[PDB]
Amino acid sequence: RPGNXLQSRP
Amino acid sequence: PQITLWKRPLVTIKIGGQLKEALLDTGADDTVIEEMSLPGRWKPKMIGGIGGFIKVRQYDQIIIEIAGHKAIGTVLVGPTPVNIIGRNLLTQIGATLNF
Amino acid sequence: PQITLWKRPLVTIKIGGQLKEALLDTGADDTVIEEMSLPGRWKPKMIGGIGGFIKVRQYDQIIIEIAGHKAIGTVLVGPTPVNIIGRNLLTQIGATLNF
Repeated sequence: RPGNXLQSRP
Repeated sequence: PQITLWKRPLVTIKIGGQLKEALLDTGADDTVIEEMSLPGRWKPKMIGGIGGFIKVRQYDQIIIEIAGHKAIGTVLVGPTPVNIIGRNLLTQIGATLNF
Repeated sequence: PQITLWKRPLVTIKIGGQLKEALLDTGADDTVIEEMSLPGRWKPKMIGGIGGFIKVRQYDQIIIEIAGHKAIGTVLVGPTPVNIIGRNLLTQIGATLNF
């Protein structure tokens, strides 16, 4: 089910 | 508006009588908000992304105002590190990606 | 083009001479690709998302095509569930959000 790709740098 | 992507596309939203900041996220199927109260029934859900899954509460037929544009749809509430506006509500305000 | 968000904004990319599918993601700072071989040295990065964190390899100055548009920039490689094109390369191709 993965479908929320928020991604943040360190 | 036209929003450039030099910085995170953060906007102000109104939801549940509250003002919050949220990220416009074309890579999200769903809208996910940090813990808050919302009216109506809910059911549990698992959603995934870059680091695995989190458990949320799904609320349906929630009205949101996103940068001044009203929309209604499902809102998930749970331990998201960032409030995210996903495609289920981005469509409703007429948002597109252009290049 | 103008890409609407009723479906996932998936495009074809070219990296290493190979075509791959990736998600145009305004909610991503960076570009993250599933495991593959890239040339040169790499540096470590810990990135975060909805479910926590993953460790990835950072490669710089990588030649990549995104929906036919040429870019050269930083690509992260690791256990991402899906290939993500983030703002570091969306800005190179001139992408904006519009509503």
